[PDB]
Amino acid sequence: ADLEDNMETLNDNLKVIEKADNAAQVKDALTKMRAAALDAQKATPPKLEDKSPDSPEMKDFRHGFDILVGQIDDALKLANEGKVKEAQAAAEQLKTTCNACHQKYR
Amino acid sequence: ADLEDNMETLNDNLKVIEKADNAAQVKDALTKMRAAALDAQKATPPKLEDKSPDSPEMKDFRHGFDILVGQIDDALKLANEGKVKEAQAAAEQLKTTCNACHQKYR
Ligand code: HEC
Ligand code: HEC
Ligand SMILES: [Zn+2]
Ligand SMILES: [Zn+2]
Ligand SMILES: [Zn+2]
Ligand SMILES: [Zn+2]
Ligand SMILES: [Zn+2]
Ligand SMILES: [Zn+2]
Ligand SMILES: [Zn+2]
Repeated sequence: ADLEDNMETLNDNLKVIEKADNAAQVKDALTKMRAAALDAQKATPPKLEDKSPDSPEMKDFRHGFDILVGQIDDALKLANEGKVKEAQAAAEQLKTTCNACHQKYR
Repeated sequence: ADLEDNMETLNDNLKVIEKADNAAQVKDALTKMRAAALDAQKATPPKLEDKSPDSPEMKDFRHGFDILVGQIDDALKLANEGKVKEAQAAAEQLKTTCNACHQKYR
């Protein structure tokens, strides 16, 4: 689940509690709210994306995608020309980049 | 989409390109890979989670959930005693915390 999912879980269960019939129901809803709150707590909300400094490691991580996008663009130009086979070969070269990042950060 | 979703989109579309029928298909796959790469780029990968400082803003953001969990726990104790009505009233007080965070970070 992502932050958005967790908020949906919070909102849904709050409404359940408002319409709740008995203690068991309220307990069940509150328990799920607690877990969702703690999962949401670990996320970076969209409004604070790009507002924090990146570590050297985080900078290198993000740089891997700049490499990948450059290679995707190379393949994309071939696809737009209609060179199916050469676009498929260019895609295969992406795997080098995929693997390099994984080895460091997965 | 979170990082894990984006990687699934990358992996799926890479395989599509390998088995692709035509130029339009390869183009569609590559376009989605480019967007997924750029969406993934904004994430913090799990291996670098506990390795980065939180900004003052990020610290305050996370603190909001500690407040919420404390209030959920207050309501939960009432639910476990069987005080349905008082547990429902305690849940309503959560909304103050919900709203405060939203006003700052949503
Ligand atoms: C500490 C911060 C914080 C608290 C506490 C919090 N929220 Fe949110 N909530 C957010 C942020 C940030 C967003 C925007 C997320 C986004 O843009 O993807 C959000 C979005 C939402 C949304 C929009 C729809 C969705 O699925 O994302 C709803 C509904 C929501 N919150 C409900 C609640 C409810 C109900 C509570 C309390 C029981 C609550 N929130 C408590 C930070 C918080
Ligand atoms: C610059 C970094 C980086 C690049 C580039 C990258 N990956 Fe990943 N990939 C990751 C990380 C980090 C994870 C771990 C995700 C997690 O735990 O949330 C991951 C996870 C995955 C997974 C595991 C399943 C999933 O959905 O998370 C697959 C499959 C995957 N990547 C495929 C690819 C493919 C295919 C490419 C190239 C087209 C690629 N990756 C490029 C960093 C990268
Ligand atoms: Zn999660
Ligand atoms: Zn996920
Ligand atoms: Zn989801
Ligand atoms: Zn969702
Ligand atoms: Zn996304
Ligand atoms: Zn998803
Ligand atoms: Zn998935």
